[PDB]
Amino acid sequence: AAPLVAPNFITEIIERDLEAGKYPRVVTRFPPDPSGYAHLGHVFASLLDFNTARQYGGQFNLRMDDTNPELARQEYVDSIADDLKWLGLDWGEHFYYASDYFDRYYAYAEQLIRQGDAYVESVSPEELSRLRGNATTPGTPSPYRDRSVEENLDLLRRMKAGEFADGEHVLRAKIDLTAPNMKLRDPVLYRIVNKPHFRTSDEWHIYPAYDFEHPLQDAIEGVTHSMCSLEFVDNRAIYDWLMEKLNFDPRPHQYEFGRRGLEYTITSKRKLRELVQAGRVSGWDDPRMPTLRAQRRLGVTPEAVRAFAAQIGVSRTNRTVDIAVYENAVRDDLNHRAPRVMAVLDPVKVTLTNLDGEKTLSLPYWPHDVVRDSPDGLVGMPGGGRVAPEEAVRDVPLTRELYIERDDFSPAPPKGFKRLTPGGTVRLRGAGIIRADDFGTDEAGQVTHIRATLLGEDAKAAGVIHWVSAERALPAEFRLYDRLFRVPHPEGENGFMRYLTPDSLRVLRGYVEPSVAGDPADTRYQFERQGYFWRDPVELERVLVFGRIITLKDTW
Repeated sequence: AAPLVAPNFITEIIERDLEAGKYPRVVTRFPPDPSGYAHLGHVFASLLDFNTARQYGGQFNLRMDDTNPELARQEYVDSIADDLKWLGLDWGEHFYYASDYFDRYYAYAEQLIRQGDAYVESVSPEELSRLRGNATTPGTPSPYRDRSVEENLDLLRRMKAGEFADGEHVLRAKIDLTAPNMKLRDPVLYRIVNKPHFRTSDEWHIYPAYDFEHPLQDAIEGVTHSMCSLEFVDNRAIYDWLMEKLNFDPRPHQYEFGRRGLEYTITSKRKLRELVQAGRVSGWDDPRMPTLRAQRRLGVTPEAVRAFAAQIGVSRTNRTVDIAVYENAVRDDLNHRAPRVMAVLDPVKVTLTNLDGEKTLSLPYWPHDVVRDSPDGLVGMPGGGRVAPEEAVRDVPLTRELYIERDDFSPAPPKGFKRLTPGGTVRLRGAGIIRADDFGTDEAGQVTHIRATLLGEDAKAAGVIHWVSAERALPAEFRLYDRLFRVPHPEGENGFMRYLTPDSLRVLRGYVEPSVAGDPADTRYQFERQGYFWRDPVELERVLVFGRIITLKDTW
C-alpha cells in the first residue's frame, strides 16, 4: 500500500522529531476562516494536514478561526464542517471554535502586559504607521510605549468593555522598532471593533489580530506542526516571539509550504459573489463553481478529490496545477464505479419496419478491462452490492420504435463518416445492423424520423451507436457543464468575466434506458459515448434530471 503522504520536507521534519523524541504524538490542524464556502483551493492544505496526522498516527484538529466578528457566519461553519467531512477528513472530537478561547487570549495578553512585553497604543492609526518606519528608517516609540503595567491593564479592560470607539486604541507587542523584518516592529495584538460576534454576541469589543490568536490557538490546542502558506514566512518571527515570551513547553513550530493554485479556476470570494449576483451561475453550488458543494453536486467523488490532492507535490515554492490532473482523477475514479448505460440526448425517432415483437437483450454493465482490474474479481451492481461479472447485466428492450442520437444520422456525410447515412447501415449496440430505408425532413432541415430495416448475417457496417427504445425509455433532462473559465489564468498570473466560457451550461431533453428506474439515487453512470452522469441530487430533493459529471475525454 503506497504512502498516504509521499516524502516531502515536512514529512522529513516530522520523522526527524519523532526520532529525537521532541514530541510524543504529532498534532496538526486545518484552521479555516468561516467567511465563505470551502472550495477546491482548500483541498490541498486540509488534506496535507489530515493525511500527515494520519500517516504518523497523530491527531488532526479542525478549527474555525472565527476571530473576525464582521466575517464569521454560522452558514460557513455549517458548510465547512459538512464539506470537509464529505471529503474524508476525520477530526473526531477535536473541533474548535477560536472564539471559545477569547478569554484565554485575553489572559495571555494580560500576562504579556505584566511582563512589560505588551502595551496599549493610543496614537492615531496614521501616526502608528508613520512612527513604525520602513526598512530604511527605523521606528520610533510613541509616547505610550512606556506606560506602566497598571495603566495598560486598566485601558485593556475598558477597551474590552467597549468604552472606546474603533481605532481609538490598540494593544501592541513590545518587540523591536528597528528590526529589518517589519512584522517585529510592535505588531498589533488586539483591535477595538464595536460589532457583535455570531457566537459571543456583545461580549467583546476587542478582537485578536491574526498574528496573536493563531499562535496562541496552536499552543492551546497542543498543535506540534503548524502548517501554513509561504505568505506567512515573516509572520513566523512573531509566532516564535510569542511562544517564547509566554514560555510554552512543549511549543508548536510553524512550517510554510508553497501555494498550489488550480488553473482556469477563481476562488476569490468577492469575484465568485459577482458571478452569483449577476446570475452567470445559479448559485454557490452551481456545478461550474469551485466550491466543494458545487463539486459534490456535480457528482465528483470524494475519493477522486483525494487522489488529486495526493498527486500534488509539496515544496516551498508556489506553483499552479492544471485542471487536467483534477479532471483525469475524476474520470479515472468513475471508470470502475459507473456502470455503462444508454441514453440519447438529442433524440431522433427510428422505426424498425421489419421488427414485430419486443426482444429483451441482456447487456453487461461493465467493460472487460474494468472486470479484469477488479480487486476482488467481482464487480458493482447499482443498488445491489458486488457480484460476479456474469451477474452484472440488465434487461435492455429492443422495440420497433427507437431513438438514436441526431448526430449519428447524417444525410450529407463528411468523408470517413462511420455512422448512419441514407441507404447506409450502422450497427446498433448489442443488437445488430440496420439500414436507413427512408427519412423525413422539416422546413428547418432537421430530420424528423427515420425508417429502417434490421438486417441479417451477411450485413456489414462501419460503425456502432447507442440507442434506446422509444416506448420503454424514460424521458430525461440532461445538464452539460463546461469549464466556467476559458483560459488558465482568468485573474492573471499574480473584468475577469471576459473570460467566462460561452455555453458553460447546456440543457438537452432526451431519454434513458428503463433499467435506470430502479437504481439508487446516488448511482453514477457512464452514458455510452456521452460521458459520466448522475441524477442532480438537488433537483431530486425539490417539489428526471441528470447532470453530466464529466466528458469521456479531455476537450481542451
